[PDB]
Amino acid sequence: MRGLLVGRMQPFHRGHLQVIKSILEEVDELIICIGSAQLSHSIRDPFTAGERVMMLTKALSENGIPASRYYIIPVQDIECNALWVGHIKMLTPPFDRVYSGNPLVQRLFSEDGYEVTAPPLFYRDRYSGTEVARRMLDDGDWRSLLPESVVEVIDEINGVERIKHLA
Amino acid sequence: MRGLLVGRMQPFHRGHLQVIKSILEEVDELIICIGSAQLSHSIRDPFTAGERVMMLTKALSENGIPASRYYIIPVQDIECNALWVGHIKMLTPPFDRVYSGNPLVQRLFSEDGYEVTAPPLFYRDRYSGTEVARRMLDDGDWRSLLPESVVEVIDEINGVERIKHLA
Amino acid sequence: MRGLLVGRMQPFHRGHLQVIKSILEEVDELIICIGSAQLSHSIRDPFTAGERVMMLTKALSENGIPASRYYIIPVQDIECNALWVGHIKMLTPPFDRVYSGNPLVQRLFSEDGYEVTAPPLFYRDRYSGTEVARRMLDDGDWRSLLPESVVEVIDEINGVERIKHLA
Amino acid sequence: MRGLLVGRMQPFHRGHLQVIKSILEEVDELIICIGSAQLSHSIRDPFTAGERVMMLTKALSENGIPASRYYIIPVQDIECNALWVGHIKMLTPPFDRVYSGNPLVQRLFSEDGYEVTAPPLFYRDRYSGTEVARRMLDDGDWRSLLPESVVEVIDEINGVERIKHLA
Amino acid sequence: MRGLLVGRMQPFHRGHLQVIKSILEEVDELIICIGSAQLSHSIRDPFTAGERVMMLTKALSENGIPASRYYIIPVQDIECNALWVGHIKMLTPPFDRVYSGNPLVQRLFSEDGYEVTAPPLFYRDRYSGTEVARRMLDDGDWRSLLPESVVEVIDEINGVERIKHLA
Amino acid sequence: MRGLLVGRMQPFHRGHLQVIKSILEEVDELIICIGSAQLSHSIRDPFTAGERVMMLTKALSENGIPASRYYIIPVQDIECNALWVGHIKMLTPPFDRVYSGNPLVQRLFSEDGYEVTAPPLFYRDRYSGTEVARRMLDDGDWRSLLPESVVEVIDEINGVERIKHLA
Ligand SMILES: NC(=O)c1ccc[n+]([C@@H]2O[C@H](COP(=O)([O-])OP(=O)(O)OC[C@H]3O[C@@H](n4cnc5c(N)ncnc54)[C@H](O)[C@@H]3O)[C@@H](O)[C@H]2O)c1
Ligand SMILES: NC(=O)c1ccc[n+]([C@@H]2O[C@H](COP(=O)([O-])OP(=O)(O)OC[C@H]3O[C@@H](n4cnc5c(N)ncnc54)[C@H](O)[C@@H]3O)[C@@H](O)[C@H]2O)c1
Ligand SMILES: NC(=O)c1ccc[n+]([C@@H]2O[C@H](COP(=O)([O-])OP(=O)(O)OC[C@H]3O[C@@H](n4cnc5c(N)ncnc54)[C@H](O)[C@@H]3O)[C@@H](O)[C@H]2O)c1
Ligand SMILES: NC(=O)c1ccc[n+]([C@@H]2O[C@H](COP(=O)([O-])OP(=O)(O)OC[C@H]3O[C@@H](n4cnc5c(N)ncnc54)[C@H](O)[C@@H]3O)[C@@H](O)[C@H]2O)c1
Ligand SMILES: NC(=O)c1ccc[n+]([C@@H]2O[C@H](COP(=O)([O-])OP(=O)(O)OC[C@H]3O[C@@H](n4cnc5c(N)ncnc54)[C@H](O)[C@@H]3O)[C@@H](O)[C@H]2O)c1
Ligand SMILES: NC(=O)c1ccc[n+]([C@@H]2O[C@H](COP(=O)([O-])OP(=O)(O)OC[C@H]3O[C@@H](n4cnc5c(N)ncnc54)[C@H](O)[C@@H]3O)[C@@H](O)[C@H]2O)c1
Repeated sequence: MRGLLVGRMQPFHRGHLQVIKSILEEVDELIICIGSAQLSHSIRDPFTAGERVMMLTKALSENGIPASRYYIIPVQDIECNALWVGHIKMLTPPFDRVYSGNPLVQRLFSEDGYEVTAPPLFYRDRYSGTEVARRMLDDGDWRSLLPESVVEVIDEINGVERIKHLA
Repeated sequence: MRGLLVGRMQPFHRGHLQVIKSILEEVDELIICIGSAQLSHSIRDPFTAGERVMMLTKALSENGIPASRYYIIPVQDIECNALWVGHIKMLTPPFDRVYSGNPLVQRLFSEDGYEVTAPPLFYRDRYSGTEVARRMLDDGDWRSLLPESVVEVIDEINGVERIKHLA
Repeated sequence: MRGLLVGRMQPFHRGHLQVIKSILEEVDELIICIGSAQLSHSIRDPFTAGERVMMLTKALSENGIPASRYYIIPVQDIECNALWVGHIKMLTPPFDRVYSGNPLVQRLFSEDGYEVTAPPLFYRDRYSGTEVARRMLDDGDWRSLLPESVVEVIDEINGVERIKHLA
Repeated sequence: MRGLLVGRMQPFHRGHLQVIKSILEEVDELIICIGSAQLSHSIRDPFTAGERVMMLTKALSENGIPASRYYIIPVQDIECNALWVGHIKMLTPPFDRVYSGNPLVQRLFSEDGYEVTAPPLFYRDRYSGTEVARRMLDDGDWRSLLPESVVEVIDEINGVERIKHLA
Repeated sequence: MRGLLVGRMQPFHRGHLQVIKSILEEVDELIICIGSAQLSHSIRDPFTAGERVMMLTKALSENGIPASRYYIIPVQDIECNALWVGHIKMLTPPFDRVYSGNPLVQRLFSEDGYEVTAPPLFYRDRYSGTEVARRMLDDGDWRSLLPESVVEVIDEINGVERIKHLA
Repeated sequence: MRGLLVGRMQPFHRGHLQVIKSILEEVDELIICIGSAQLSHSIRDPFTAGERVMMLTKALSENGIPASRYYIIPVQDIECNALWVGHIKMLTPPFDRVYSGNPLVQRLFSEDGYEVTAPPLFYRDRYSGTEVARRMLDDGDWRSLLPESVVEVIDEINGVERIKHLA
């Protein structure tokens, strides 16, 4: 039983982590697709795919989630929403369930015959990339919304410095 | 210490496996980039990125190589050889050494200031994608050139049937 | 005498139909280019090129307009407005007149030396893709703005279900 | 019952015509996809999609085949063979059977669950685009391999002049 | 000592000219990259790369700035901000300093290890492409914001006519 | 009177230089388009657009040809030969004559209504990119086929080292 989770992870936060945990309770393995892998250096998508790979790797690992239980696959976007599901399938291992709270993602996979599950929201109020960026720019408390290992990486790559320079 | 290996893995064979083993002897982790991830269904590149992801996953895992010691990242090709190194860097975690026997790959990374190591050849005669395909088409003994788990996947996806239909 | 009409047809409505009728009064044949053929599953452009092909086919046919009097050619968009006219010319048969109410379309074809005619508006108030979608989402009376055969197709492909899920 | 035929039609010849006729005997309508629509001005693919649209239109029409029995849809190629079937589906109306003598085309549609029929060859010896071009360049008798209306178009666009200048 | 200036030059105005002059005071040569070279016919980016090439050529030349002191290189945009610096480097001669008031441009080149200088603003209030277009559309006094030779070109290509038709 | 010359300049050799000289005898200015600007690091196209920009700049300049008499514009290739002429026009200043010995280039511009001149060959035997590369790889006398300033650049960028590593 292999599930699939698609997210930009800009950046990978506690919301993303709790849901990945819920999913690992009902699936043997989880394919984690880092979407919009070609985007970076924008307030909405500031980190590169590679940097996001490190964030998930350290977070999941520091959280005791075995490496053999997931796959981290960067996926660039394409112009045709109609071929997007096939695009994912071409780049990933087989999967039976799709987890997403994104309407377009859910609809596209539904039309394709896949069972789509919208995981429960875990403090959508504070645990959102929008909020994380919003706090970084306004000197708010962003570190609280992210796993410690994710904060460490953002520190090592000078994430905040980058984001502020862009705003 | 993190190294980087780039290969099409069409398909992942014993040659690829032994070298990955040699590299794991001098590096803590290895980033395995499945190149030409957008190519499939051709005699030269018959399997999709996703199918190749399964091949490496089962092989490495069946060979007792811990999941935490490597990253499997599919990478599509781009039109400019000049930006290809940056393209890899954007999609991967940081790395210190590059392993490749491909002249273009070696040169591009050299020009970029990376130390490039050309791993020793392990029976280049039989352990080559060219040979594997050559034997599949001519009913030769291809199973011997591939890890058992890789043969199993090729069986489950009907690889041989596909390749023959294409030739 | 062959004219050219360019439109997204998202979806094909009574406005599009009346104008196609006006044009067939002064031209032997009409080339109908379904623009933005690569877009789908968005509130602005919900249907695929193929689905739109069916809409026009059934509508025009049900309206007694002979098949030999028009060509339905899907056309994807390109990044350079400067080459867009050439892009259309490359994919279509020769034509003498261009019909459009779109400023960019008109200007581009003018600069290219083509006579451009802005057909008269037929109830632009209700006969607009914006309005059709607006009514589908708010349970309004959309069926009235579309040819019956177009409503039938939207029913057979579950258009409304899709659009609502996206909003 | 709607079938699908995919071909470059470089140019549309008697071979293509007879097979389209055979197919119309067992299907209500035929979707004719002009593949490699982005290619032109090469010995292998000398005519543009638009020019090929005219060739099929005049040929089929001059042969008494009603316009309502087919769709002519230009289709550009894409880099991923894995998404090519979806690419066609996105741009065309629904279809039940696929006709092709091309191994890749057949395999791709098979893997996708479509019944694929390889139509019988009608003088593959002389009725091939390779041969048509071969004769045009060497002043051979090419006109015999093509429908009269197709010869007329090639004359009106100066096809032979173009091809020779390229060789 | 070779510097690099990146700008859309939509259109090339007095602001762009004064800064190019300031830069020529501390650098032997200046590489002038006309960015977004693939964009044209939009209120934000109305002129083609070629038209912009003429604007800079006449302006700089009419201003007595020797041709041997600069390079005018059109540069199309790419989807990955992460490879954009490499993209510029691939298309230009070597350079030591980067001049820009654009946050993204500055940040990207900084991350890449280049010294970035934000030239002083010269009447940013009136000397902006936004303002030039704003005045052209509202019959304002745009000619005052542009070098005379630039006005002449805009006259010869019917710039104002184009822009108004688009708005 | 402005002419247009299109060439890959891989690398810029004495053949390219003499012809540029012949053209400057009958035209006020020459637009020199460095084609295939996206290609590099291949035996056929080893240098980047930027490196080629330096080659032409030093060569032309060292040959006393005033900078104001030419434009050096890098041009990436596109997939549709049908839009290629428009692609060039979009990126360059206006021009009246086209100079090329390339059949495709000549044909495309002819079809577009431009007068095309095939300049006389100047020792096509030795003055060809094929030959230059052929000699670099086989330790032949390549320096003789290139302007001195071009040899200097190839030395400063380690051209020979690169090419050999690729072969
Ligand atoms: N190229 C295409 O045509 C196409 C079509 C569809 C989608 N996409 C891609 O999909 C990606 C977008 O993913 P996204 O916007 O959903 O990313 P995201 O990171 O914002 O969301 C990822 C997942 O996290 C969940 N999540 C976030 N915060 C949560 C919280 N506090 N509690 C519980 N769950 C929470 C969301 O519900 C979602 O399932 C992009 O890369 C996009 O480009 C591409
Ligand atoms: N897009 C670009 O501009 C660009 C530029 C360069 C390279 N690339 C990509 O690089 C990839 C090509 O990789 P490749 O051709 O080397 O793949 P490959 O699978 O043939 O080789 C991968 C590695 O395996 C090693 N290897 C294979 N058999 C071996 C054996 N028996 N013993 C020891 N070592 C062995 C090779 O030396 C090499 O380092 C493609 O995806 C290509 O497109 C892309
Ligand atoms: N790729 C490029 O560079 C580029 C440049 C220009 C245009 N395009 C394409 O052009 C297409 C846009 O076409 P559009 O926005 O006009 O589509 P549309 O469907 O909104 O309009 C199509 C036509 O219908 C007419 N029309 C609509 N309702 C009418 C009514 N009630 N009465 C009378 N006439 C009515 C419009 O005036 C227009 O001529 C897109 O595919 C766009 O991407 C592409
Ligand atoms: N983009 C992608 O990934 C991808 C993948 C597969 C195919 N394609 C496209 O498919 C198209 C290729 O089609 P093709 O090469 O088959 O074109 P073609 O014109 O050579 O052949 C078209 C059809 O005509 C039939 N035919 C030709 N001569 C005949 C004769 N004398 N008697 C009977 N039948 C005859 C062939 O069997 C075939 O089914 C291209 O556009 C190609 O790019 C694209
Ligand atoms: N493709 C990518 O990923 C990517 C990433 C970054 C940037 N870009 C490109 O960079 C280009 C954008 O350049 P831009 O928006 O800065 O162009 P612009 O023409 O608006 O500005 C160019 C320069 O002029 C200066 N300037 C303008 N008016 C001035 C005045 N009155 N006084 C002093 N200085 C003045 C600006 O500070 C800037 O350095 C685009 O082509 C964009 O696409 C591309
Ligand atoms: N993207 C497209 O669709 C498309 C279509 C056509 C051409 N192109 C581009 O055109 C470029 C190809 O140019 P090319 O192959 O001619 O480059 P090239 O450098 O080989 O030749 C350039 C010019 O030099 C001349 N020349 C070379 N040696 C000479 C000598 N000894 N004496 C006299 N004249 C000599 C040739 O006749 C030619 O006019 C490429 O960038 C190609 O991609 C692109």
